[PDB]
Amino acid sequence: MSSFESVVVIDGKGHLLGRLASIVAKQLLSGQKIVVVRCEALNISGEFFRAKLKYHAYLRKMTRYNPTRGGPFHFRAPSRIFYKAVRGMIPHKTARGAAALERLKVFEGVPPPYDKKKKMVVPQALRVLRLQPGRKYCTVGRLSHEVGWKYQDVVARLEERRKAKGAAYYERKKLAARQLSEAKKAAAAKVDPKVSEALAAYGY
Amino acid sequence: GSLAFLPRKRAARHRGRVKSFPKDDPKKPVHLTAAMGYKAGMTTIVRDLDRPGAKAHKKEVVEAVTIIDCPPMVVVGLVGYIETPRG
Amino acid sequence: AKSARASRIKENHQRFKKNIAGPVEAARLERLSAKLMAIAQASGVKSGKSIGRKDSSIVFPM
Amino acid sequence: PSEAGHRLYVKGRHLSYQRGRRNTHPKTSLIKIEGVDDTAAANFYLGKRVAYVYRAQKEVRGTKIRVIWGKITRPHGNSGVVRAKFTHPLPARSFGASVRIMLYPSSI
Amino acid sequence: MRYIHSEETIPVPENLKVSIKSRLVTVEGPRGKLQKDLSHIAVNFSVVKKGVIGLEIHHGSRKDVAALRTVRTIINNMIIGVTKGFKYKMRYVYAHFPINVNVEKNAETGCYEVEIRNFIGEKIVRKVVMAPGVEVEISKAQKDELILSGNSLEAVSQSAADIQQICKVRNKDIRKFLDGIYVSEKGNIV
Amino acid sequence: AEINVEATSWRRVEVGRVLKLENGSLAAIVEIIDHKRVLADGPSSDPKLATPRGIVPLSRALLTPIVIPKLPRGARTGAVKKAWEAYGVDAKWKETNWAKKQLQQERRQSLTDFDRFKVMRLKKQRRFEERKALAKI
Amino acid sequence: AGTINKPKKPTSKRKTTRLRAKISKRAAEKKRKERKLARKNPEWRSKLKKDPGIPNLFPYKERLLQQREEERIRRKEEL
Amino acid sequence: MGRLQEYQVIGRHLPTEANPNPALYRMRIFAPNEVVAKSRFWYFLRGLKKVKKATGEIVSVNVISEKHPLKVKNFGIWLRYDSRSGTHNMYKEYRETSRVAAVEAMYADMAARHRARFRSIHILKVVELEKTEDVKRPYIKQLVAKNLSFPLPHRVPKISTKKIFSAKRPSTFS
RNA sequence: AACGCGACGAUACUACCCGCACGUUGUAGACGUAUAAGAAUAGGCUCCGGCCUCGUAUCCUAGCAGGCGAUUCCUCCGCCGGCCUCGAAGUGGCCGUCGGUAAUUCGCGUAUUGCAAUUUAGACACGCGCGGGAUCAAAUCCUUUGCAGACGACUUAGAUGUG
Repeated sequence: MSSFESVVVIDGKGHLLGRLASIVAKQLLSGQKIVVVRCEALNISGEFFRAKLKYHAYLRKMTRYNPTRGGPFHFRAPSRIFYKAVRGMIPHKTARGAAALERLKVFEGVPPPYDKKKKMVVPQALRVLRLQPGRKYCTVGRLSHEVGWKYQDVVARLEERRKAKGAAYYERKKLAARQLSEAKKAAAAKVDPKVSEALAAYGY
Repeated sequence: GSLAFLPRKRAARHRGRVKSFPKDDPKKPVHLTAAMGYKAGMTTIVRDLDRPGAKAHKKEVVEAVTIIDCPPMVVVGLVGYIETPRG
Repeated sequence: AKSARASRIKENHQRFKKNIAGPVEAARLERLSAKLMAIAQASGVKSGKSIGRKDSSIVFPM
Repeated sequence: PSEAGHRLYVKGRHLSYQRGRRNTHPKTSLIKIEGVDDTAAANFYLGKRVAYVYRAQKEVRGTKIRVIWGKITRPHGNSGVVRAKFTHPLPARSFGASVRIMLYPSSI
Repeated sequence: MRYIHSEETIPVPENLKVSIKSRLVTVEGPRGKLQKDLSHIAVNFSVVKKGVIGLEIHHGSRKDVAALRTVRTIINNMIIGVTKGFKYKMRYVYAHFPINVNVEKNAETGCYEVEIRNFIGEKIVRKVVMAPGVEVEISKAQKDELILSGNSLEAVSQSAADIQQICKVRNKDIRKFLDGIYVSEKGNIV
Repeated sequence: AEINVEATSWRRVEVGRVLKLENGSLAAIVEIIDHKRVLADGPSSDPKLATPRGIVPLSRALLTPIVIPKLPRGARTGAVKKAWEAYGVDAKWKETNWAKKQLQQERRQSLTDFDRFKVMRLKKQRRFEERKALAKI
Repeated sequence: AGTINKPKKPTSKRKTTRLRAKISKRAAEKKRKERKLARKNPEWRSKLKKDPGIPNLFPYKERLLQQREEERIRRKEEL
Repeated sequence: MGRLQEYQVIGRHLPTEANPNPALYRMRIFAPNEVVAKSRFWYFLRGLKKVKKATGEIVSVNVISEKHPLKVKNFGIWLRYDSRSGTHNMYKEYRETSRVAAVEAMYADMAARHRARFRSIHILKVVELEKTEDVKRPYIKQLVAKNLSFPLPHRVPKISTKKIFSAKRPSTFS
């Protein structure tokens, strides 16, 4: 509904890379602060050897005299691949583009500051909503691991720990919801019939 | 030369760092990996060689050996590291 | 000549590692760790049992 | 303890000037109003007043907060973005900043 | 051409339990249990009769209904493996150098190991590790033959292929050097 | 031979299935044109649920859990009408959960400013009672 | 081939303007030569062409042929 | 293509002293408007007989529509289309509620499957199949299969395109 | 990475921490900047009754920019402590004191900013002050060394000593 927030956190799982990058870039240039998690869980349409071939051509592309300066720095992390897409989609060689890049943050996995915050999702880039069911797709985590990313296992272990903590949190949440439903029934008896009928007519 | 020892620069530190310890598993006994010493020189020796298959097998060979003064080291601390997505 | 990174050479090295050097280095490490052990053995909040807090950023300031 | 808000305006974001592929026209600005998504929702806000409230270093007559005033003129596109005309074109560094849309003059 | 409907049926014997989750299929029977995910194929599972499982597809293409055929055959293969088992009978032959085959089972990982020695007089020991759940024996019914049985047809056949591929000649004459381990018979345990 | 199967339970497009249109209306399928368009008719006496006979896309449609049992394929407006009041489609639509959600949305949208203030006050009273109940347990 | 592991130099799809023009002038020249050879045309051209006929999958082919026949006889007798 | 309705166009050669009361030809065509109707009428008569727009007049143009456009029909279309190799006959079928809708579908299908254009397609004869037995194509025939009912798997929900961010992951079941 | 990051040591002035007075001090841009399951999408959730197009949902939302007093309420906040918890770039729970508090009703005050004029009000940062606690350091030059060296640079030594 075109809502403005302090910062929107996007769970990158199940998202198509280019479409999520487009939406994120437009939001950054409009003035929204964004934080993207699970870039390793991001998806790319097509087949894995197509993505790997594209990345290997990218690796071919290299400066001749001195790779240390000026050369195309090939980043092997999924967060940095997503950042490369967003940077290519915004004018990074201007102060406004630099400002948008400073409103953008990206991570692998879900850091502990963001594990307790609400993770949003963009329908316009969801794989299950965009891709035809029979088509093939690949994951940026697999691509990064096969092109030289060194921290796939550590991220997997941290995600497993986070999900165990989330399971405990969800047990507590279920207990709280049961208590809330019970109290609402008990209290209903001890509420004025007029308040209830009035609220029902008003739609609450 | 080899393009594997480039950017042919002076060592940033005089001590020299390990840069890689052998990988660790809990099944082995507790032990230390590295140690320190000071190069004193080198000298000549004769070893009765037992290299089955060599022409110097069961023969005396003259070899050059380097000698390292190694006074006992003192433990003064303990550091603990954690694994992160950045290393 | 087989390269040093040949698969068959790697498999032969793996077998040699697993069937000779394994036991030899295991015995060596047992003795060395024995010597190391010889030299070595030669309220929660107010006690330290509960690990509490000692003394750029990842989040955007609000 | 009122513990409530005091907002009488709709939030908005100054996006850019009226522009083509190359040329830009600082006379008219583009405003994305919070919550509006189509031309009818924009038609509700045509004629409403809009203020750009920023801060400077020197206090002139009791404050450091300056304001640039203008009004919504006509809808832009089909996504609810509107055109706004101010007494002075907005500073350009403000591309991504907040604008307050006040409901006066009101016709309801 | 976007056929509206296509349906196929697997009959389940009276003595099996076929528990299918979203697209996970688990079959229990007297021989044991086998589990397989077919989440890569778009298919709707249902029950059409008392002992018949129907797999169905809607608004699909010819490739899709071909995938329906493949799924039916795979599930039937699982059912018949859990009922009657699966058995590959292999033979090792030689001209001058007897081939020595040793079968062992270790407690760790619960797998079988086949050690092959003196193939064409070679000094190398060839180790082949069977997949979990496949049992290999030197059976005393015929000479120079090896029985490789189990519940998963894929595992049984792949183990047989692994042995046959590990014992293959190099830089010799195919028409003159005729020794190796070959799959002689294929069928069911029961 | 026991088979435990739980894959899906869809609602089928079929002659007699009544479907909801974004105007909030209802229409029964009388003929299937293709896998994307059907011929439908809403003869409901309620002006809010009435739909003129015509072609409707299944993308614009949503399948409600109501099916008229045995109305013939290609039945004209009179037959669909008689089937509608014979089966009592309007009462079942009202009892469905979707209609309750739509009614709640309509009430909340038609609710005014003084009504909003009274809603807040009444919710605060009901919430005082709810918090008393929840504190005990 | 090992294209995935080691791709080669890409085949640029960025059209140059020197070639984008050569192809236009060559297309124009080919059209002119086609028209000139069609003018030359040392080969007979007839008036009536081979009508492929009515498809047999048309379910009313019999009725259309019957209408054609009856129209033929009617025209013949009237004229 | 576009919005079409049926047009009958009757036209004749201008009366002369030698040939008064001329032949008064007629045919039915599909056009967005009467202007295109008249233009293609004169085109087809120029192609067939020796009647031109200069020496001819449009006696009548009449909009004919569908008798029963609230009932579902099967239509057989016999047409000619010319590609780089030549002119080809095709018979296809369309399950629609009007002849204009059937011709809409025919032009769309020609464009999609054979890259044919409006001036490359000749519509020879469009018929309403009387009996179901007359359907020759398996797609419409499976649509006319008895007791037809099918589900709608994987329906992506229609989310407003300005709703950039959502809190719940959407479902594709209803 | 000389404009990537971490741990630890010692830090004289300065200001090193705290309380609170603010700043005619900065900000690519507060104004309720409120909202954590995981996982599938040819399935899922549950209180096991049932529910799932739909976040046009939930919480919160009233009072001189939010006064004073009373009837009535044990509800929601907050600060300190205690026990514990959170290490991926480190926080939250329970209990305890103390502080504020329309869930109902009422009285006394709002005026004059004159018919609109950002409703100067948030956060982080930095500075200048007060009164409380704490501490009394290093590097460079210089001489020297040759494990170094075009020159810088580097390895050393120089306070009482195994100099």
